[PDB]
Amino acid sequence: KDIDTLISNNALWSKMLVEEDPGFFEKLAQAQKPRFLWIGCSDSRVPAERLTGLEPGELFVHRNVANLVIHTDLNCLSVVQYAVDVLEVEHIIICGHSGCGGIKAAVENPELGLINNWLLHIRDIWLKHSSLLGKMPEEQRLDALYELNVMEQVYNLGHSTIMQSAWKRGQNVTIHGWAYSINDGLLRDLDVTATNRETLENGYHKGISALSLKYI
Amino acid sequence: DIDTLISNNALWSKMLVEEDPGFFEKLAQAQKPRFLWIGCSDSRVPAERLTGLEPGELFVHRNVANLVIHTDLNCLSVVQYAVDVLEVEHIIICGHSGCGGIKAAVENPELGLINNWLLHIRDIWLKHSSLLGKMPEEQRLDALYELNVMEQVYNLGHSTIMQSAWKRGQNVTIHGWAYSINDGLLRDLDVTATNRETLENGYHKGISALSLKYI
Amino acid sequence: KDIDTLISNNALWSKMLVEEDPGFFEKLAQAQKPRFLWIGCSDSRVPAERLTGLEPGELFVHRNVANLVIHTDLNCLSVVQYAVDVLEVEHIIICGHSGCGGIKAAVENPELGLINNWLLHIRDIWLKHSSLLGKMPEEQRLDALYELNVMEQVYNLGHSTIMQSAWKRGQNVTIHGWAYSINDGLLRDLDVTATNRETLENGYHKGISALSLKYI
Amino acid sequence: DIDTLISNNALWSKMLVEEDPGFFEKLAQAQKPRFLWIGCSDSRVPAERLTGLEPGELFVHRNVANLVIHTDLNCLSVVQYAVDVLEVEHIIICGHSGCGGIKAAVENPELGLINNWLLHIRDIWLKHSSLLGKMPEEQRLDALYELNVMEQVYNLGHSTIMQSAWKRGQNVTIHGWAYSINDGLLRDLDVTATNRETLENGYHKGISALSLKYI
Ligand SMILES: [Zn+2]
Ligand SMILES: [Zn+2]
Ligand SMILES: [Zn+2]
Ligand SMILES: [Zn+2]
Repeated sequence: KDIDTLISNNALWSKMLVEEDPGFFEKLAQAQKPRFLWIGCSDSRVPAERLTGLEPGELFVHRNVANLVIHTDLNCLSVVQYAVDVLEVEHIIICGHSGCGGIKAAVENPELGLINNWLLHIRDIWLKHSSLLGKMPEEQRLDALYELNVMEQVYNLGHSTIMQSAWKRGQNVTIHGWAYSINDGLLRDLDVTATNRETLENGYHKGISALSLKYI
Repeated sequence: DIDTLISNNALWSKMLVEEDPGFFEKLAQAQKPRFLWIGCSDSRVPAERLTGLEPGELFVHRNVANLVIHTDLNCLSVVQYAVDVLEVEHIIICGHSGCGGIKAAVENPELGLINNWLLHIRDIWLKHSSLLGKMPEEQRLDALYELNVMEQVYNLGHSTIMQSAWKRGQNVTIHGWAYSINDGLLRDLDVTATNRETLENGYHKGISALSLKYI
Repeated sequence: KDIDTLISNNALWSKMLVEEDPGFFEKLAQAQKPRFLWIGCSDSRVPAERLTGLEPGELFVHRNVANLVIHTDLNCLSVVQYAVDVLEVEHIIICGHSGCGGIKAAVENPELGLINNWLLHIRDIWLKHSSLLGKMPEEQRLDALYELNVMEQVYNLGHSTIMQSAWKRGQNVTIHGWAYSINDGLLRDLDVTATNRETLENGYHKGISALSLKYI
Repeated sequence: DIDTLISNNALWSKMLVEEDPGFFEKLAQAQKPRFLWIGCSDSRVPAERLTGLEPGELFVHRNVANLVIHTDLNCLSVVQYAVDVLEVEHIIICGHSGCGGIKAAVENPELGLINNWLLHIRDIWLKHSSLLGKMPEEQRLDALYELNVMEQVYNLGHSTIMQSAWKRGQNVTIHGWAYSINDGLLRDLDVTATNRETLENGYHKGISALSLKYI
């Protein structure tokens, strides 16, 4: 597949869409603001729209390597603040996936260059959960790590000034930590769902405990 | 609601597992993406539907108004991994009409934290003030989102990642595309670059072509 | 000079200070919050305390390569937000200096590595003022660039959400753009001094015009 | 006021120009710094007075609570320029008692933007919760600022810049120091590292020594 094919594919896709339903492009402008923010991995193994059946227009999306919410990453924080304060999304979903190159590189630590600094935030998670990871078979640790990573990023998201303020003011925002295996594309709820500070803390410990009981 | 998403996913997964189990086997079999797509978080039309590309062919970054800020380590980490590790052959920066970030940069409401990110668009707006003044006021927001794409391509080409890749003769082409939400038709802004010569010549070619389109 | 000498110097400096004036360390804790934020270069050719005669405790300091205030640099923005909203500094001084390695590297563009990305923000200034720079002798351009850089960083600082909010709420905060030549250590006011949005804009154009008239 | 600073500077400059004009000539003559100092924006005692180092010997970075965040490109750019370009021989991370950033991380007032930066200290606080629980509550803030320094040294050693410099055999020593504002005496936290072995062994040595000091 070359660039000339993409431009041609696009021309055909739009022409077939305009002739069958000319209203499709009209409606989208009229369609309400997105209700969901999706924070996922740049790998985008299965697009969020196909995973969830959500329409374009219902989702606002951020993608970065290994779907991180770093405390001081102004790129992700700016997407989150615009989504929560301006679009007033009702749900934020952080979704991780199995076979993630970023997760694998964080553990294997090849000398990849610049990206290694970003991946040190995953190495932090690997260290935080070293006791839990040591209780389970070595061949399961990478799978547990991508799920632990999601739960930690939800925990970071909930602790951000954006979410603390939104929740303290009683805004309706639910944050979710989901994951899927590439072997089935089935979304699994990691049970860290939070609607306020209480459910953020309770949900975080509930999700870690459930993962611990699943692998040990 | 959230139960509907889980319901849609369950039925979608079971349907694919039953009709073509090889689909997920083919997914598990690693075939590196050849394209990096840098687009807007608005994601008005997903990149896969716009281009007809299969998900395994794309590596994606999305941020507000599809910026490539010189010092944004989130985007730079995606670009460095894509170029040096995945060895993508193409990087496409795609902008779109009716972008909330572009509109907020011009209108300047007091939105909060996001206003700092949007000051990088205000920088571009000031840069092209003379060009924008030569066209009707009602056309300026449309010109601005296209000018924004071209400036982000220019930043991408100037990054250490792209300068190093081109100096070592790696095959990487960077593109600046845009689409109107009125038709979803991709338009090449003609800033396409494969090296330092085409980066500079392409940038001025794209600005001149936009100027001739609107003036 | 080795590390063992620094530890020994420190032991002697403190002992001579404690025996002569034991109250020195007591007073500092009691001393009021700093009234000034100094944003300067990591080169720190002449320390801010010696340049201004300010005491330790009167200054809150940030230093980075070429004294930048990037719109999206959360390190500098976090220092500024804490200084303005928490310490309630009355003055913010951005100070540049001649013979700055970062400024020179931005123009000469050696392949230095990671730092080149940070320096592209200086290359942006060089491009913005290309017409002005082209009107003056080539040997003067690097000197004009470090002063233009200061004025642009003041302009960025004033446009940040932190300063816009502080000023809109009537908080007393003055921002200054200063520079000194290493040949005399004399602070020069670049005349971009701003106490509100009006003086930010008027001051910026006043400083650029004055620099233009100085070099052309 | 501001006029006093300009007045102090004028008299200081004229005084040096008259008494020793060679001072500024020696300043203009480039002699690269051998030390990078990463300290807190509080700058309670300037690094030059604490150590007796001359300004030309130091390259300085200051941020709230002297952090080395894995993905902070401001600090990473200072470190990369210092290590690869200036080829500093020593990097000193210095923390201090009574740090406003450390106190705010624990007390968690709703300060605004800065709270996000401080979550990196809250990460460290949680990491050492068991150790902190073994000492009196009134000692915990003092232990925390020292633990913070050691963790930032650990981050610095793990950065691509330091891993690359040590792998190529460059002579760079990283230090974790702290001083109490009660005496200004520099204390070596004993996490000193020159390579990957001493980084790991030094980190555990420093934590164990702090544990034995407070428990
Ligand atoms: Zn991934
Ligand atoms: Zn957009
Ligand atoms: Zn400098
Ligand atoms: Zn401090």
